[PDB]
Amino acid sequence: KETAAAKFERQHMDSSTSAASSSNYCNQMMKSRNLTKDRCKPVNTFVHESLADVQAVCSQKNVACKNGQTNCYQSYSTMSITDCRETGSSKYPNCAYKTTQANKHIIVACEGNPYVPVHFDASV
Ligand SMILES: [Cl-]
Ligand SMILES: [Cl-]
Ligand SMILES: [Cl-]
Ligand code: NA
Repeated sequence: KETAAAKFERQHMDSSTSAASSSNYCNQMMKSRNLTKDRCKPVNTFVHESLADVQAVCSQKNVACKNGQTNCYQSYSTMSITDCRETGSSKYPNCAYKTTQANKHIIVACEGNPYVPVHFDASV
């Protein structure tokens, strides 16, 4: 049974690459992180920075989350991210994703001790 912090890592961290360099990145990564197992997760973002740099966002700019909670933080700097979004022709079990690489600020919700990211709110 996964902790919230571990689930964030599995769903959103890809430090091994600096950026998505292929249109098939999302297809491969959504599968290998087990996000297509029982359903196609419709949207997911991967962050290509070190785990320490992402954890550090919990000490950056405190902002409201989309749901109105106040434990969200926006990174001071932009970060390399990949947005993965199901295509209109995607349907389980043959999940298919569009890969969009960008450099944006990330907004995460933080919780716990240590205070670490548990939810990916948005990128700007
Ligand atoms: Cl897993
Ligand atoms: Cl996401
Ligand atoms: Cl402030
Ligand atoms: Na946790």
